[PDB]
Amino acid sequence: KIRKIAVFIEETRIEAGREISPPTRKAVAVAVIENPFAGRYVEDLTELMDTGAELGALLGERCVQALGIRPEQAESYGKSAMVGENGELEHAAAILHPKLLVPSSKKMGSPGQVLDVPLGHFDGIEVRLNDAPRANEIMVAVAVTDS
Repeated sequence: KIRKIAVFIEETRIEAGREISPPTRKAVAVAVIENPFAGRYVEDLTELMDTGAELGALLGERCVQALGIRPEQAESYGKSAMVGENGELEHAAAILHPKLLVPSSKKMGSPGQVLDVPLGHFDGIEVRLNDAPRANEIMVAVAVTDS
């Protein structure tokens, strides 16, 4: 149930007043999905763990494709999830449970709020989408840095 996928890349060529050559780069891939447990009180979150496994792989691959690198060339990784208002924080936990240690963060939010994705070699990258996550959604992110 993926409504939107978004990929953000950032290249830094000058930092602390110093020319960074080659530029250092960060990428983050984000998916907006329907939370099957929105509006509900459930204990068995298997369905979100299985969905998270596939998303991590999908978003991790989008990151490396965006940076045009092989996965072994990545310096840092991280992942986060923001649950919409009719979900629970445990839903974000579940979605982040499977392995892609890699830092992760979970938050509750609303459309347009910024999610900070940690980067463990914490540093980080901010992501947002103007219209996500809606109350019945989850916004999941995977980030990778290069160089």
